[PDB]
Amino acid sequence: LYRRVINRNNRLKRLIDLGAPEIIVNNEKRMLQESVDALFDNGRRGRPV
Amino acid sequence: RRQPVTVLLKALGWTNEQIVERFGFSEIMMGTLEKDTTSGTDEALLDIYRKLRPGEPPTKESAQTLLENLFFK
Amino acid sequence: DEEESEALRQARKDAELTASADSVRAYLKQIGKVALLNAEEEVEL
Amino acid sequence: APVTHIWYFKGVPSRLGYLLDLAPKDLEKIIYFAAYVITSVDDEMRHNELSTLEAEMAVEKKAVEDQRDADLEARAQKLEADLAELEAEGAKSDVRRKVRDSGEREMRQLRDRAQRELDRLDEIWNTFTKLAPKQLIVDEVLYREL
Repeated sequence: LYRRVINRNNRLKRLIDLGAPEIIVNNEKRMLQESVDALFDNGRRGRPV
Repeated sequence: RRQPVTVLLKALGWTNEQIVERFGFSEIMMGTLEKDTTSGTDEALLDIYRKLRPGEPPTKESAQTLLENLFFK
Repeated sequence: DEEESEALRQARKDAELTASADSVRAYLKQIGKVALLNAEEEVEL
Repeated sequence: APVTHIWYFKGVPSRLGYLLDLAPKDLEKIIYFAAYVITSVDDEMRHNELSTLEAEMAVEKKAVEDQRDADLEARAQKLEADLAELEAEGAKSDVRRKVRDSGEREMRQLRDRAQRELDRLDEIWNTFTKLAPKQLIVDEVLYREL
């Protein structure tokens, strides 16, 4: 789980760096939120990882 | 979510005469039919599509083919 | 009675403001706003 | 990007929901980038410059009205022009009926599109004047307009 978080947290840092369109940045932020949520409590909100 | 079966019958291609002809034995059927606000097959189809698939916008062909692939394919 | 009707318009409007809890559905439903480009507008862009 | 701890977000009850008084269904959309939320509104600035915005909105409404009237006039002129070459020939009512129906439908569409635009403009104005913090805007187009 941790690994996934880091991966996503890295990708966001790239997308913001090169100025990606707001849609992609928002999607990445949502993915990071979901990854952290599943790390703390898997399967609480959505389908478990 | 639950809804009266009369809308399902209408969407399947039944006008508001065959229901009375066939289900004339019971009284709860007539209560449901009278209480049903929807009128016409097209009206029921739109509601069924909205409820079952609220995400994407309703369309005509998709609504018509909705129940067909759901059970009869 | 299934075109430019106040009933259909309400349904179409409501269908757009849906939560779409599923993340994959949320993204796919969002990328459908922009229409596909033809050959010439690509060159122009 | 900051993230919210899942425990306090939704835990039956939602601690954030009770703290801020946003329903969990509404709070869910904010966190997962589904609808905008207003963080602050400048009431003092709005009051000092409210009438000017009213005038700037009224001018746009009048422009829309004038455009709709011009479009109606042009389409009516076209309608009267298409009855000259189709009435010289002694055809039946069907030849005349089609033009009448097309013109009537064109008038109805020209009127209702302008009515929809006016309704959208009124909605924008009403949303702006009532704008308050912690207000959820679910329509992206409306938020862009604001």
